[PDB]
Amino acid sequence: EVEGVFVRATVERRCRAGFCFDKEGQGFADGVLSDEQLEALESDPLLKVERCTFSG
Amino acid sequence: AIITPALISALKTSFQKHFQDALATAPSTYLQVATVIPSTTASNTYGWLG
Amino acid sequence: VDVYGNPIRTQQLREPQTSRLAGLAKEFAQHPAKGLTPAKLARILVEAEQGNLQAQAELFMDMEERDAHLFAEMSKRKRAILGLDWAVEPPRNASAAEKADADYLHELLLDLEGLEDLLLDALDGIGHGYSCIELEWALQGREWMPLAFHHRPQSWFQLNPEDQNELRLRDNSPAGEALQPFGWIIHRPRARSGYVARSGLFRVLAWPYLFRHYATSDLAEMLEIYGLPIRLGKYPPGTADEEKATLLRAVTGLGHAAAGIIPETMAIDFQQAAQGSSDPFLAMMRQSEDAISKAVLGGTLTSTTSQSGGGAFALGQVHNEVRHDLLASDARQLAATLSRDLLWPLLVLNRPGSPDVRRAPRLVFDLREQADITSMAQSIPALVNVGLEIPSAWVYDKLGIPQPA
Amino acid sequence: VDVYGNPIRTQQLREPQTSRLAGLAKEFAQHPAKGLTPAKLARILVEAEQGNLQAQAELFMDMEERDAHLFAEMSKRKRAILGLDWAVEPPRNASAAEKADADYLHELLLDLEGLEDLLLDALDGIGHGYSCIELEWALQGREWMPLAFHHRPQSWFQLNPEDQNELRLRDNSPAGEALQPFGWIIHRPRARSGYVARSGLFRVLAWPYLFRHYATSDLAEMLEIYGLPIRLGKYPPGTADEEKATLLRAVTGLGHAAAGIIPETMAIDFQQAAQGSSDPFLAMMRQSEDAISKAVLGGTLTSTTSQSGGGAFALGQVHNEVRHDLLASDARQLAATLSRDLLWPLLVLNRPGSPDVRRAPRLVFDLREQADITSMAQSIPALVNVGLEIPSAWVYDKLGIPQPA
Repeated sequence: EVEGVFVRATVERRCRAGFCFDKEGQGFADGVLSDEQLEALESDPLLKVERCTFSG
Repeated sequence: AIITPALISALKTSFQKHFQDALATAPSTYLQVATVIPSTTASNTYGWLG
Repeated sequence: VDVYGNPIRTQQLREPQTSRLAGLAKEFAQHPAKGLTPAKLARILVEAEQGNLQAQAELFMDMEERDAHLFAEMSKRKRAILGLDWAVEPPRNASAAEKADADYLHELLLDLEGLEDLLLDALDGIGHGYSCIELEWALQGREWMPLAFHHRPQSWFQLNPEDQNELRLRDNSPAGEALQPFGWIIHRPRARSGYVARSGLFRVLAWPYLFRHYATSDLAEMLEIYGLPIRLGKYPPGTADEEKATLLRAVTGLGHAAAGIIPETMAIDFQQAAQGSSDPFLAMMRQSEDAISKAVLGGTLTSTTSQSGGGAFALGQVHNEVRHDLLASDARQLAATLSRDLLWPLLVLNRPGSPDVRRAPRLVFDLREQADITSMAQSIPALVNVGLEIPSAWVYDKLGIPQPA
Repeated sequence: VDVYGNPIRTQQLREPQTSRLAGLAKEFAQHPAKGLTPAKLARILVEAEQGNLQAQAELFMDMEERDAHLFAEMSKRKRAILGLDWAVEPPRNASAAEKADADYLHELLLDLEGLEDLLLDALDGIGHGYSCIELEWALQGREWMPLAFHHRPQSWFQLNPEDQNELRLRDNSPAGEALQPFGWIIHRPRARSGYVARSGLFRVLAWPYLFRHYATSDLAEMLEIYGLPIRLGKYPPGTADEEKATLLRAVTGLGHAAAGIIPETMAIDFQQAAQGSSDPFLAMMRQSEDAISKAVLGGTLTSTTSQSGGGAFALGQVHNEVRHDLLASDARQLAATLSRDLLWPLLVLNRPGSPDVRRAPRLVFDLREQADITSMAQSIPALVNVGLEIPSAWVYDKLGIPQPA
């Protein structure tokens, strides 16, 4: 099981091309790959964040 | 959150030295079946005439 | 039986409890103070909290041996007690039989050799938190006698897994072995309220000791480096290995050697070696020593010394606050331990009947403080001429002069 | 028999135990203090803990010899005891026969030459942790006499493999040799609770001694380097070996020589030699000396000196705290050792019967402290006029004046 999910329509910093804008991607508290890119992508939320059990 | 709790395992973990020496030998038994014969030589010999 | 009510059997008194544990007598201390770091000290203390007192006891012994200031303070504190006169007194409003029992016990203690050594061994519990002295019981006919007192190292014991205040011998089993009744004199002075593991004074004194040790070692290293400067030689391309070795030896010996010559193509640069002072190290050592003095003997006479100044009331000023309190506390605790452990077996073995425990005689240390004879001798005549009937017993007791016989 | 109950046979008293060990008398000390490092000292102490007391004893002897401050402190401490008057007293409420035995023993000790040397030799155990003095027994008819007292080096003994508190002679065997009864006076003062190996004061004092030694040696080296600066000469390519040697000699002698001339193509650079102060070294020496003073004689009069200031109570102020305690402890321990080892053989050989051990006479040192005669002489008349019946025995005893005969 993976612990870590953000499902409150919450905002996170995801960078597409030359800018970082609101979007929900990985949104997990565990990492095995893309750690250096995840840091920029996984900036903790701006707004209310609540976690669930995807169990994927 | 934290980027890599993977590497921070060494610092977090503590020690519980409760399994150290948590064992002992079986209770002494030669006393019941054997008798002590203190000696100070290299080869003790016993003699009986029957 | 004993004071705690546990049944007493005279069969087990013929041999010491530890006699059947010949393994203990062959052990050697592990010296855990060498190569000690703050993390190691914290682990040692935490493990001791959980029932592993061996490492803590060995560390405390090393700490006592390796620190001269701490050792001097502890020795002075213990010698303060060792020099006090003592007496055995009968219980409150005791009867003739009780008075005779107390007198016989007093005579027995007077003629019992090794009392001073017993007191010294018991006082080790002040720093170690607990001291155990094994008894040798012998019969000179019909009367039991303590043949000798044996002090067993604190490393020989542990904590009961089911009780954190009860000590047990190390017999290779998880639960150890319960202490034999009438076989030990356990002294456990209580400076702080808590469990036996946390009750030692060396637990408080450990950190200042480590601070002082680190400061002293660093100062010694810095004094070793002091003196000549570090000087580095430089050589150009095309210098062979033999020439490199010659340059290295020249640089190595250049500090001792006043003069030397090198080719203009080479270079030697004299860099600072260690520039500073002993002020930080000495400040740390003084802080630690003051902390140790305050913790052991109080911050009125040792660390913040009371300074000179005589007078009739100078004795009281120096003693009553701090020194008298500590002396009385230690003496009273030691007397209670002795009355519990040594007096009671003698009373219940060497005399007939079953006297009630509440009426047992109690050992008392002489805590009388020298009173100014001259001032009070001036004072009495006025009071007696006024009309006050002061009892003579109070005078004789307070002055130290004995009543006429 | 002896106090410990071991059987006593008068056959073995004709010859010393070590007479059949002629190898010991031909040995020479190895001087382990020379070239001593902290690692070497730690190894020496640890090995001593395990029964190798030879190296520890030799190191202690070297330490005593090579440190003037430590030697002065120890000599002062021992001379304090050597100057005390002593007497032999009969046991509690002794009978006429016991009083006669005590009187005869007192007369024998008075007329026994070499008592002061015996006390001095015994007091070595304070620092070494144990002192052994061999006895020479002779018969002047029907009465045994101690012919002489021989002090044997601590390097001649070891620890029993089966007992860490029992000493044995070095007879080339793993287990050594047990000490002959009535053949030795073993003095083992107990400053700290523990085994015999760890009981010496020099074990506490070793580290400050090493710190002071290192500081003094480093200061001496730095004083040697001080003075002229190191100056380095440089020469251009094409300088022959003879010219190189001439330049080297010129540089070597340039410091002493005020003036010199060199070609413009050469160069001499004067570099700093040793720039600093004696402050760190002296700070370390003072710290070590203060530690030694506190450990040996207490931190109230020697290290943190009590300063001047007279008065009637000045004697008490200087003595009672620290000095009196240490004096009383040392005197009592020495008296106990003597009463155990020397008085008992004399009583059980030179007199008939088998007196009980508990009733043996005890040697007592005179620890009486000078009391202010004037103040107390002022005080008595008021008290006696009031009505108090003070016994004259207390007065005569406390003042030092003897009772009329």
